[PDB]
This record gives sequence, C-alpha cells and structure tokens, in this order.
Amino acid sequence: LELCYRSLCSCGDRPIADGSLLDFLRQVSTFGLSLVRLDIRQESDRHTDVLDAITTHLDIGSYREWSEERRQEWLLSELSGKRPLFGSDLPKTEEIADVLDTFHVIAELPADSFGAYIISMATAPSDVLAVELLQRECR
Amino acid sequence: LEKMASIDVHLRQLVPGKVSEDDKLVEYDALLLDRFLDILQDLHGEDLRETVQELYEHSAEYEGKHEPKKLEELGSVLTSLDPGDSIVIAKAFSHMLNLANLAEEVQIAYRRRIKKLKKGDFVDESSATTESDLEETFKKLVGDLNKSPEEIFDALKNQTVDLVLTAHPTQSVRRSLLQKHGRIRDCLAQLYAKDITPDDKQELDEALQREIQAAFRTDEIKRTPPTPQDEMRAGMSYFHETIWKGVPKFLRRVDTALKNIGIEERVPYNAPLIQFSSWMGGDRDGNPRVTPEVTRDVCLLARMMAATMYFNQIEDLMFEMSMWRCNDELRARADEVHANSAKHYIEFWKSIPTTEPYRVILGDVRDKLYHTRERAHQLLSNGHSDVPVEATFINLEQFLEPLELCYRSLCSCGDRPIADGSLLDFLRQVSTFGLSLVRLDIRQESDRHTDVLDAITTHLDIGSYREWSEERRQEWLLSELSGKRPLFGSDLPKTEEIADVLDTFHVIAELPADSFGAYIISMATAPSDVLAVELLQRECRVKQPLRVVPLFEKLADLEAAPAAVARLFSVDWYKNRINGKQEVMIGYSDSGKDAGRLSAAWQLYKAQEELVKVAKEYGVKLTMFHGRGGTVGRGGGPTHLAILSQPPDTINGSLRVTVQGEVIEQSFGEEHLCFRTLQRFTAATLEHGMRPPISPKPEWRALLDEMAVVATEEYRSVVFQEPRFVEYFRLATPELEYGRMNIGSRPSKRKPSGGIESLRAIPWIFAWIQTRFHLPVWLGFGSAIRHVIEKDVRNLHMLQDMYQHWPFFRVTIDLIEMVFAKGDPGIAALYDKLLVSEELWPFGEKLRANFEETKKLILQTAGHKDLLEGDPYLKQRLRLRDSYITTLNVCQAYTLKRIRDPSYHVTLRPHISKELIELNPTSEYAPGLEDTLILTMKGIAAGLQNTG
Ligand SMILES: [Cl-]
Repeated sequence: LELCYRSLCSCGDRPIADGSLLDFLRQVSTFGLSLVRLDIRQESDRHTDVLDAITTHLDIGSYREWSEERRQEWLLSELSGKRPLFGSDLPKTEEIADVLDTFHVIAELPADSFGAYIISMATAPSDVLAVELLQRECR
Repeated sequence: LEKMASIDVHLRQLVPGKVSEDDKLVEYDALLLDRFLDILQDLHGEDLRETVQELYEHSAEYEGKHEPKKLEELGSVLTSLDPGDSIVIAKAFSHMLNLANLAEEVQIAYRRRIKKLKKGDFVDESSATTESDLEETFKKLVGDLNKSPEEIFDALKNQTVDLVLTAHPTQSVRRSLLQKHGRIRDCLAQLYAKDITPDDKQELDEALQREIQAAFRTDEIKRTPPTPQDEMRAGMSYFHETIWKGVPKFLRRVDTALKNIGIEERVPYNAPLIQFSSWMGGDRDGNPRVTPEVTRDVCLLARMMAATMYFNQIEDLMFEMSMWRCNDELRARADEVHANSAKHYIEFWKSIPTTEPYRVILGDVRDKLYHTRERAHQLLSNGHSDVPVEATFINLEQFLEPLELCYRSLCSCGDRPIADGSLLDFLRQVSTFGLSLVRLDIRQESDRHTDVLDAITTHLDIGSYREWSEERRQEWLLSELSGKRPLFGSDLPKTEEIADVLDTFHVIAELPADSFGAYIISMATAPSDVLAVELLQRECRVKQPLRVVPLFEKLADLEAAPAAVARLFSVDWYKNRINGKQEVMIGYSDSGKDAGRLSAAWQLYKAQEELVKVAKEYGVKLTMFHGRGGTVGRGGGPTHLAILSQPPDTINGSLRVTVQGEVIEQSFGEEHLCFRTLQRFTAATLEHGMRPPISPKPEWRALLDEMAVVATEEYRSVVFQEPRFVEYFRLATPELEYGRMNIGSRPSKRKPSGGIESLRAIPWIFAWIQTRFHLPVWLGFGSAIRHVIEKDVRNLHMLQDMYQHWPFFRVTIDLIEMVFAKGDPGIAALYDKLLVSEELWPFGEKLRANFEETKKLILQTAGHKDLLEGDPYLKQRLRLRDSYITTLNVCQAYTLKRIRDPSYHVTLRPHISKELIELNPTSEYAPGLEDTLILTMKGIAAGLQNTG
C-alpha cells in the first residue's frame, strides 16, 4: 500500500492517492491486523500462588511468607539467571494451571494481538517482577 | 568349445576330494562358471572371455601350489589392460566370486547331516555338519544333566535371543542383487532334483543363465554413496527374504521338539524368544551423515514396512478364519464392530457378515493396519498427518488384544487346531517383530555428551564440566538428576555438534518407545558418561527413557569397567531407574585395535566374569551385548560353540549379538540358513544357561595373563612404537584410498591428523584384509606362544590341553586359524613390491616372518599340521573363493601403482570388445581406474567376508 501511495505521488497523482487509498492506509495503521489489542488482567495473588507452589516445589521456602525484600532479591536473581525455572513435573492446582496456561497461550499468538498485562491489586514491585518472570519462563 | 574341460580340471584340482558323498560343490561352481563365461563371451567377445579364463586358471594354479611365477603371469596380463578392459575384468571376477558364494550357500543348505560323524563332546558344536539341533540339545540337557523337561520349557519361555543388524562395513549389496542371487540359488537347487523332466530342466537352465546375465548387467557404482535411509531399506531386505516367514516356522519347530520330550504346551505366542534390533539410522558415532532426521526417517520407514507386512498377511488370515462358533466375549466384539460405516476387500466380499465374527474382528484389524501405514507415510513425507491416532495401533497391546481374543475364543470352542494355524503364526509375528520389525539403538561418543555438559556448565558460570574430576562430575550429575529444576532452555549457545546431540534426544522424545532399544556410549570409561546420558535424556523430556549401555572399548576401560558398573549400581537413583536390568556392551574389534587380539579376548573373558560378580552382588540381571569381531559374530556353525564358550552366567537367558553386515547374507539369505541360524542361537543360549563351560584351571589363567602381557608388548611395539610403521601402513595397504572412496558412509579416522590411535577399528581391519595379510587379527600371538614355550618346555602341552578342553581358548585359536586360511603372505609381498619404498621392504619382510611364525605356532597349539584340519568343508569353500580373490588382489595392487604414480607408463593392449568406462564421468582419477579400484575392494571384501 505504501508502495502504491509513493508511486501515485511520484506521478503527481497525490490527489488520487489521498482518496480511498489514504483512508485504507489509515485504517491499516489504526486497526492493525486485529482492530483491537487485547489486554490481559490477573490478580497479583494468583501470581503469588504460582511462585509459592514453585518455591515449595524446589524446597527453597514459601515465596508467600517471604518479606517483600526477600521476594525482590529472589526474583532479581532469577530474572538475571540463565537456568529455566520449572517444567511439566510441577504440581499445579486448577488455578495455577490456569495462570501458566494463559501465559502459554500468550506465547503462541502474534504480538499484534496483545496490549498490556495488568495486575489487579498491585501493591509492591514484587508483583510486577513476578509477572515479568512468569512471562519469560513461559517462553 | 571344449573350454569347459579346462575349468573342470582346475576346479577339481582346487578341491581334490569329496567332503562327503553329497559333495556337489565343484559341480555347482563349474556349472555356474561355464554359464557365466558363455555370457561374458556373448556380451564382450571371444578375446575378452579367453583372457578372463586364462586369468582364472592361473589363479587356480596359484591357490594350488603357490608358485610366485603364477602371480607374475597374472600381473603381466593385468597391467597391459586399458581401463575399459580392467573394469570388465574386475567386474567379471567380482561376479564369479559371487557365484561361488551362491554355490556355497546351496551346498551348505542341502548337505545331509551325518549322525555317525559326531564325536560326543563339545567340539561337534563348531560345525553345522555335527552341531546339535534343537531336539538333540533337549536330549543332551535331559540325559547328561538330568534336567526335567519342565525346567527346559520354563528356561525357554523366559529366554530372549536379540539379533542386532548393523550397516555393512562396505557394499551392503542392493536388495535387487540379493533378489537375483536368490533366483540363481533356486535355479541351481532345482536343476539337481533327482526326478526332474527334460523340459523342466531345460527351462531351469535357461532361467539360470538369464539371471546370471541379469545380475552381470546391473551397475554396482554411480548414483550416490547411498543415504542412511537407503542403506537401511537395503538392510531390511532379509525380513521380506526369509525372516518374516522364518520366525513362525522356527517357533513351530520348537513346539514339535518340546512335544518330542513330553511337553504338552507350546511356547507362548507372546514370549520373545527372538527379537531384532537395528543400528541402521541410529549409530552416529563418527558418522555425520546420520542426523536426527535420519533417525526419524528410519523409525517411520520401519513402522511402514511392519504395517505393510501385517496388512498382506492378515488377508490370508481373514480367508482362513471362516468359523462361526465363538466365545461370548468375541461375539460381543463382533456385534460392536458391526456398528460402523469395508474398503479393503471389495474384491473378496461386499461386506463381512456377523455370522463370521472372527472375520469381522480381523477385518477391523486390517483396517487399523492400513491406517497405521498411511499415517506413518504421511508423517514421513510431510511432518504432520490428518489420520487420527485413535484409528491406528500406537502400542503393541492394542494390536495383540483382538488377536488374543480370537485365539482364546477359538480354543474355547475346541478349535485350538484352527487357532494354532495362520492365527498362531500371526500372533508370533506380532510378538517378535512388534510394530517396527526392529528396535533402533542410538549410539554416540561420550565426548559429545561431555561437550554438551561443558557448554551448559559454562553457560551457568559453574565451571567446566570437562575440567572437573570424575568425582566432581559424579557429584554434580547426581545433584541434578535428583533435582526438581530443569537444566537449560532455548537461550543456550549450541555448536553444530551440541545441537546435533540435543536434537537427537528431542527426536527420540517425539517418537514411540516401541521404536527404540538402547542408547550406547562409545568410548565409555566412567560412571559420569552413563549418568550424563541419563540426565540429557530426562532434561530433553524423553518420557520413557532408553536403557543406557556403556561400550567399554580400550583395555584399561575393560579393567576399570566392573568398578564403574559397581559404582553405578551403588547409586540410589540409577539403581531404581534401571529396574534391575543392566546391559553392557563389549567390542571385540575395538579392544583388538587397542591392545592386540589375544590380550583383548582374554581381557574380555575376565571382564565379563567380574561384571557378573557385580551384577550378583547388587541383584541386577546383566546382559552382555557382543559387538562386531567376536567369536559369536562368525557365520554358521562356529557361532554355536562360541556362545557355549561364554563364561558361566554371562548369558542367563538374554543373548544380544551383532549380526555383521559381511555375514548377514550367509546367515539369512536362504530359508535353511536362516532356520539353522535361529536354531543354533536358541539352542546355544538354552544350553549355556544350564550347562556352563568348564571353569579354567588356575595355571591356565596365569598362563593367559602372562601371554597377554607379552602379546600386548609386541602388538603395541609394532603398531604404535615403530615410527615408520605408519609410513608402511599407508603404502602396503589401501587405507587412504578406502578413506577417500565411496565404499562406506563413515570417516575412517576420528581426527584426520592422528596416527593409528585415531583410526577407527573397521578401516583398520579392512585395510589389512584387502592385502590378504590380516595383521590386526594374529599380531601378538606369535611372540606370546614363543614366550611361553621357551619359558617352560611343557607350556605347549598346557596350551594343547586348553585348546582341546577349554572352549573359550579353542574358539579363539580356531578363529585365528580360519583367518590364516584367508591369508597369503605372497600377495602381501606383491603389494610391497609395487607400492612400498625400497628402504621399507625389510620392514614388511620382518612382519611377514612373524605372520609365518605365528601360523606355525597356532598350528602347533591346535595340534594340526594344516590349517583347518578339523573343518575340511570350510577349507574347501575357502580354497574355492581364494582362486577368484587372488586375481582381484593382483588387479588391486597394479591399479594402486597406476593411480598413485602417473610416471608409471605401461604398454597397453588393444581394447577388448564393447560401454562400462562411461558410468563414472565426474572422476578426478583416470577414466576407469577409480571404478576398477572400487570393484576390487568390494570384491575382495565379499570374498574374505569376516575375520576379526
Ligand atoms: Cl459390490
């Protein structure tokens, strides 16, 4: 389309180019390939549940009981690390399976489809960092 | 055309007497040779034929009296051939040798067994003419050992003989040419029916000639150095040739023999007495052509071949299964299956009525078999399918259940006889071949796994897994295998090699477990290698992981092996993962390359002893996997005693053996040959479990330990210490040419710049097989026997006692003697004269003296004056082959001088009638000297077959 527009303008057909063609380009740019971009939203407590099931599964303690500073420190060491975090061998409650499966769906779909991941009941940096880590470790 | 009268004369001079009274071998070979020479004359002219025949007669005179003048005459004729004539002569002699092998197979296959020729002891088990058949082995176990038939039957049900097909070290002959060889063998055989009509005999002769010409007029080069999938398709030929039909036939014969000692049952149809494993497409050790996709391909191809065969077989089964009376359960299944949509038998019945319930269930199974082939073909050809997995057979139980239902049902109605017909054969084929025919083993170097772990540990900044001591390696591997965190992801710097290893594991994880056997670590040395593979298997999400099998190759690896295995059993995680079963692999040829043949044989006996000690200490069922080069890897009769010779309790109802590519035709090409192969494997296994060879007298052990020390000293002092040996090896031997040419898919060296240590054992053996010298097999024996004889006058008597009463020693010596029969130092000398620098000639001379001395000593040990005094049948067949091989040797040697030395101009002779020179256009060497060389290699390889 930009090729058609450029070409038309080259030939002094800018008026023609500024008709249905310009409307089309603007619609492509505004609506993209999806019309809308879907935001995802989840409670922070669901992410805390997932991390606590992981830390319990690794016998490092309960991410839930950890102070915010300990949470932050662990989250930081993991986000900067080179080792993956968990596998199929992980006891997942129906809820924790919901959270992880949602991240897997996000990974298997085009980026043009998504906007923002929104943490309801956010209170501390560990909530945001938790989501960032789950995003990375869910590929 | 009284030309025939000549070849007859020469043939009878080659094999003077009769090895029995049904000895028609010289007749067979004369008949085939005459027809072939007439074909040669009709296609390439009277002069070409007269030349070829003069060459053959000279060669036969040589194999007779061994006058070097005969070699000078052969050479004189062969150098004066321009490349066209050289190709036609080499092709000619390759095909003539093939015909000799064919007449050999017929003779062996129809030789009447002489019940009066049995001596009564174990020596009888070294030749097919006096070995024990299945029933004779039952009677031996019952009489001499007073075992009850119930014990024999119970032993048999739980026994497994696992034959592993590997790629051929050279020309794994194309399936088409095998088919032709079959037609020739059959024509030969039928021509000698003592009741045949003249018109029948005429048409059979014309068919034989027709097929000899057909085989001669097929090219054996060009196209590609066949891809691993092609080599695998060619290896799977023997399932269609003989094995598919052969398994149910052998098992039924077992049933009869069990009946003949009072056992009323049959061998259970699901009992795995016979199993087939394959390396074709799975062994990647030093073979980059074998990729992950190669493994996926040969797995799917196997599933296709199996589904095809089951499909074709189940239609004859459907016609047989026309009964109506049935079990209540099977009637339920029939009404259930009758509720559905009949496409694969419109030629037979519009549809199948519920009054034929067996036919209903079977027709549904036929439908599922078709869908399995179609889905496997779509998976192979695309990568996806559209055939639902619920409409195919994904595991062997799905397949067996309806058939077992038919069998149970038939037996319920007193139709057990009907059930024991095509139905029983089918069940046994399902159980033996499974859904794949073969189970593919995977094999990789330990160093590749070490590379992967080192790249990981480097990527995690924990250090270099490579630099770590074995104890630190073990400790880290243990902490990780017991941990709950995955190890690595996509974010991992993978070299092309490391990507190959990981991708191979991913392919393994994405394929059915029925497809795989064992993961085999070449160059295993320490528990960390096995643990490394186990960890890579788990962290690559291989759901049902393979059994890990260490291949302890070098001598020090063998001494350290039982310590390693004990340490592995002593680890809790591994002990619970193996589920009480461990398989260890030994490579007779690999260890031979390391430390000589005698020292490797004795060290392998001792190492198996110690490994069984460990397995009993910890309560694990040990399974020894016998790699190539062994006593048990030979062809035919000798295998029987070789298996019987293994140290007590090393088998224990699970024999795993390599069927070498250079032997598979002699062991499975023909119906009788296959049956007797399966028989001697099953009988040898069964007997050895219950009647182990004698334990060696302590002086025998001490003597063999000393001999091993001296022998290793000589072998290593020659191969590794002599600086100019590597210079000689490159001249007197076509090893370099073998590495460059399109003969085997594998590189001959692991590191191109290394000496003999970096050379793989197969090109090591092959290089010296081509010159009829066989150094890798006998080197070291001479000085060892010399040593012990001089050390005490009486040690010779002890050696002779060992050869006559200790099976292991007898079979070892016997193998050496067989290899010497395929040897001729004079030809090795010809290679020296044409291809080796003058200042290196005495080197070869000394080596040949060793050759001679060793031969004499081996003879003295075996109590023989001539080689193979105890097996005149083999002596005969070998002599007959040698007359053809010798011409291919001389041709090979002069062709090598011609290739390496463009300054060696020869007085060529005029070309000899209509061509084959224009089938290799993109050759960097001469117009047909590369092809001539390749022909002589394939030919000599086929004539010498197996050594060590
Ligand atoms: Cl119809």
